[PDB]
Amino acid sequence: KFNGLTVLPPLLTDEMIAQYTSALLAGTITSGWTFGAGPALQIPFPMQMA
Amino acid sequence: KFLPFQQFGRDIADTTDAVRDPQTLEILDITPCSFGGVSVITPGTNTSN
Ligand SMILES: *[C@@H]1O[C@H](CO)[C@@H](O)[C@H](O)[C@H]1NC(C)=O
Ligand SMILES: *[C@@H]1O[C@H](CO)[C@@H](O)[C@H](O)[C@H]1NC(C)=O
Repeated sequence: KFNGLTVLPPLLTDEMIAQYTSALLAGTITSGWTFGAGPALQIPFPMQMA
Repeated sequence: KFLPFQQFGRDIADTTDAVRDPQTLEILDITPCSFGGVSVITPGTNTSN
């Protein structure tokens, strides 16, 4: 009850954090590890697991 | 109103849900006014004013 104190909203909302996580997930599923070291190179998932 | 010989409400620590002791008794809420700080967004003096 506003007793001289307040909370500030986080700069990134929950929706944007979820979007970041989903982007990381899609990158690590459809592009293996190379998407974190330059351009994202597609590769079939069984070959990535190999 | 809630009970005769005890009427001054307070929910957690300081809300004090009563004026002090109205002769009409009975209580609604407590929120006269409540406001916070300010901040200024500036792009830089050497860029604009
Ligand atoms: C006057 O006192 C009586 C108490 O029963 C009640 O009507 C009220 O609390 C007070 N004010 C008015 C306008 O009657
Ligand atoms: C502001 O911008 C101008 C033009 O880009 C630059 O010359 C100057 O060093 C900058 N800083 C200040 C404090 O003026």
